[PDB]
Amino acid sequence: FHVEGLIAIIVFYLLILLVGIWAAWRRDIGLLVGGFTMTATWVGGGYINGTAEAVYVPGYGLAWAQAPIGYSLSLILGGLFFAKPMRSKGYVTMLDPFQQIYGKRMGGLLFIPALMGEMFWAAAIFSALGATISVIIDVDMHISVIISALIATLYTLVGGLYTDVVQLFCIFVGLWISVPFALSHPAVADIGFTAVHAKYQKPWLGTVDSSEVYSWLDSFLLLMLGGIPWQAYFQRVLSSSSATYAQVLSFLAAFGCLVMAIPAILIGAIGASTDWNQTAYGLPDPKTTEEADMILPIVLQYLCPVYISFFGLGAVSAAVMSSADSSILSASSMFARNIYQLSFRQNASDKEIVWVMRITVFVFGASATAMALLTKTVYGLWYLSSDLVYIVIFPQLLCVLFVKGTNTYGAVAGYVSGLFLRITGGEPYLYLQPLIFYPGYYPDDNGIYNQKFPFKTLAMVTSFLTNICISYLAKYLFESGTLPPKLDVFDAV
Ligand SMILES: *[C@@H]1O[C@H](CO)[C@@H](O[C@@H]2O[C@H](CO)[C@@H](O[C@@H]3O[C@H](CO)[C@@H](O)[C@H](O)[C@@H]3O)[C@H](O)[C@H]2NC(C)=O)[C@H](O)[C@H]1NC(C)=O
Ligand SMILES: C[N+](C)(C)CCO
Repeated sequence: FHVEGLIAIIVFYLLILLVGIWAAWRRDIGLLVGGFTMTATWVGGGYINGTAEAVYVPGYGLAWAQAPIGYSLSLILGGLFFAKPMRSKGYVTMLDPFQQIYGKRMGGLLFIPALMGEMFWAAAIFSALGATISVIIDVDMHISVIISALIATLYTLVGGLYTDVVQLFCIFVGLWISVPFALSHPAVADIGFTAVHAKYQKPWLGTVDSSEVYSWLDSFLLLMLGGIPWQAYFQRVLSSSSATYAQVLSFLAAFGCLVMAIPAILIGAIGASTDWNQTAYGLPDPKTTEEADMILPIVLQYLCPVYISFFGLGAVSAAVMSSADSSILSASSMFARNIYQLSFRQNASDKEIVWVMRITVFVFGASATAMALLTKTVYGLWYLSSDLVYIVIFPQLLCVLFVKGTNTYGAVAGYVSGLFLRITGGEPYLYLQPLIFYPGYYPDDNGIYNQKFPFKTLAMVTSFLTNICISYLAKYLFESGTLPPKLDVFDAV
């Protein structure tokens, strides 16, 4: 087990690194490579393992696999709406507009939650990589994720002293070659039948009841409008040369990620349609055994022959471990540059960049490892990433950019209001019992209250209206008498 798995992973990762450095070593297609790399930024660890877990779990089903359909629509909306009002004014990055208007220091306050979201995303990628490595070499869960994160961070440290194209071909081959003949054991039932009638378990095409349609709408408008303000997307859009180039790139990336989500949904459907008693996985199912994150690696390993399995599985592991470096490097470099050019100053010649980036990558590897080492989900961390980005970035990025009005006062007021209406609202994925108990609450199996009434969307709306109202009242009273203009720290007058 151990030796063959290590051989496969080492061989395939060495090959992909050689191919990448060779392509870097030395027309009518240019958009397609850009589309592939931009959809390579989203895919990797997030979709495949995450959406496999979302489909497989009895209770979620496909109807609650909110992410893969959420983020393609996120790209479409972001391109079609924000692609135009991002060129004429002139924006180096998405961090620049916040520092341009809200004095400059408030950018760090606004990008501590985006940093937290990217921490969550890195934790999801690390958990996916740990799951795949643990399945392929059969050593353990907690050790595997720590080792994988250590390798990823060490590779980040010296990896800077085109790859993304080969990375997606690795995923596309690895999955689509392993499930034209995977649903062929005497165990796997008809993928069409277990969608609507339930052989081994409750149907993988999950059902949403009329009582909790509001939760669906909220948790789907969350993903749609929280996948847009991410740093990687706006870093790729602004470097695009032509105006319509950004729109075309976003549309092709959305189509690519929709096509890429197909091989992973069927994997979850197979996993939910098997008979985990005639295979080699023993009597317990991966549902009454908290290993629902490994559904995709388990179906790839056990429901495929020896030679077909490890090719695709090693390809998937290599692709996700490749994406880990991009995640960590962005999450460290953006923080270092923005906030240590924000706070006072630091000598950027030979000290600031080197040691602050080094300490940042070390601490972020440690934090992502600790964050993904305890939460036994791979979809939950990803969802919470998009969640917090939605709550406390999208309203302010929408009011600063789309039309007009946002002062600094409204920024802090909306920040406080949104954070309050969430942290008092309740986070079921973590062990955070709510404190307001919005009408329609139903207790969960664990013992953690979750709410049917929407409070993420309510938090977004409250933050936006708080920003607008506070800023316009500031424009009302910028004169004397009512709060004389002497008080001025961050100015709107
Ligand atoms: C998969 O599950 C099936 C049952 O759904 C298992 O098949 C049955 O397993 C039992 C226990 O090993 C075999 O012994 C039988 O036990 C009952 C208990 O009262 C006894 O009354 C019978 O006289 C018999 O001794 C049983 O023969 C077997 N049935 C068949 C048709 O093979 C099976 O072991 C599970 N695992 C697989 C298929 O890998
Ligand atoms: C929505 N995110 C950008 C956080 C991940 C896409 O997989």
